[PDB]
Amino acid sequence: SMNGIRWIASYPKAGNTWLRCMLAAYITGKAPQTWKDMETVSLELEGMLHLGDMPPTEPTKPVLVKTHLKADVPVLGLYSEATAKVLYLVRNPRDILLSAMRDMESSRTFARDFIANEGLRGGAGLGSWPENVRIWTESSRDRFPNADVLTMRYEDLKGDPVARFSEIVEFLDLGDPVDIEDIRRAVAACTLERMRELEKRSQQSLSFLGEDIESAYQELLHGDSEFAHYAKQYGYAG
Amino acid sequence: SMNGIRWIASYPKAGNTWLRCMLAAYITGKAPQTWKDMETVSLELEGMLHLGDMPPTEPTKPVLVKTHLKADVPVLGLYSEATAKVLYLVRNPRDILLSAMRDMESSRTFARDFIANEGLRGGAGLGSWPENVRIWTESSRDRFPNADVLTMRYEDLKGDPVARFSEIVEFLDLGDPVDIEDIRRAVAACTLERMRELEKRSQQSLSFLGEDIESAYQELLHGDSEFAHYAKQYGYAG
Repeated sequence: SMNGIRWIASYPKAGNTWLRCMLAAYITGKAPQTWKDMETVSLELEGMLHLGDMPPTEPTKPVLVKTHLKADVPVLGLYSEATAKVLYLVRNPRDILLSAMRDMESSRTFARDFIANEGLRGGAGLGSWPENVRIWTESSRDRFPNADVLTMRYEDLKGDPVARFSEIVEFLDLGDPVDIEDIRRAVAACTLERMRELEKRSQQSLSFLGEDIESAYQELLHGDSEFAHYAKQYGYAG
Repeated sequence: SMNGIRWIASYPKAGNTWLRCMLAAYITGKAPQTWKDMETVSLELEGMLHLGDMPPTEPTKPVLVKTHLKADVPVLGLYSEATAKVLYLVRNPRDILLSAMRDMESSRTFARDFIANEGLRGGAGLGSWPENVRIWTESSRDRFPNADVLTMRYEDLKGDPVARFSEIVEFLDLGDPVDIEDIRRAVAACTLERMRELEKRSQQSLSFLGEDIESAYQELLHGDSEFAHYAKQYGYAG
């Protein structure tokens, strides 16, 4: 559709933020200097809800909302009809794990938790990694019957940002035709250093944790679990 | 009404929890041992929303929900028709301030913040103290046109728990007639020590901060501010 909700959905640390920076820069025309800047272009569902706020259930315009919640949580139900687009980002779960921790004893325990849970524990509306990936990539067209769905790997976005981001922008159908030079500008606006300034201005293998831990991950990764199923599917496992 | 939402609303630390313990014990028949126990009897709106969950917009039974959000936040709007009762607890703002901090430099700054904000900063859907008190005690019958409203001081509940809590239980209209002996049991189930075990098992004047700070509070308290208006109204000021 043209009017309606665009979900930028993903498991935490799956590239969501970086994308929100690029979307902010592409649309506003200027590179975000703080997080507030990004809020101009896209909302955080969890943030809104934290304040008893929520996105428009009947939107007169395109609306970009980020969330990490599973698509089946009761709140998302409210937007069954109003949702026009679903963008889902996937990232290598290992990279999510490492990312989340950022004191060996402290980390290992965390790492252990992650492996035992196949993800993060917010909590239950977040689901495990495979849970979140499955629901969004497979059940979205059910939960949002007016929506087009697009799934992308963080890694792929990262390897060809101009190509992939233009695809994303095009998919989102924001009303104007995509201009590639804007795309490049937007990619450049959210460089690693830039993302670093954002953090600042707003304030491998698992071997180091121990081979015992790498081992445990590898078992999960190649085992018979749902986690192992979706990892393999997105080229994160053998 | 009989079916529908019962809000247990208040500013944070205004007695809400203690009441939820008594309600849990009155209803289940046993003293809560953890917080999960209380969730049996009453829900936390913020908690649910945190998980993308939410209370029933069309409830087939009486439903007790706690919240600290202002009654006018967009999310509460969803329950305009379904709300049957509003219980609002008020507490002495000074006691809320002290309560919230629980390292002089650390506290003073906090205290200062509080005074400058007339309350807490979650954030904006929480509103300042006077904001929260005003909206709930005055605008409730507007926002929930099928609801009866009852406001009570934490202090009064504390001074005559059996009398006040029976009033509360009666007001809530949970379906069964109030039995006083149950009331006493429920009060006894949530003694100070008991409340202490709950914390554990689940894991004055502002002079000490400095006379400069007490002074600042006193100015707020007797000044011309909304804060000062509602304080005076509930007997917390001169």
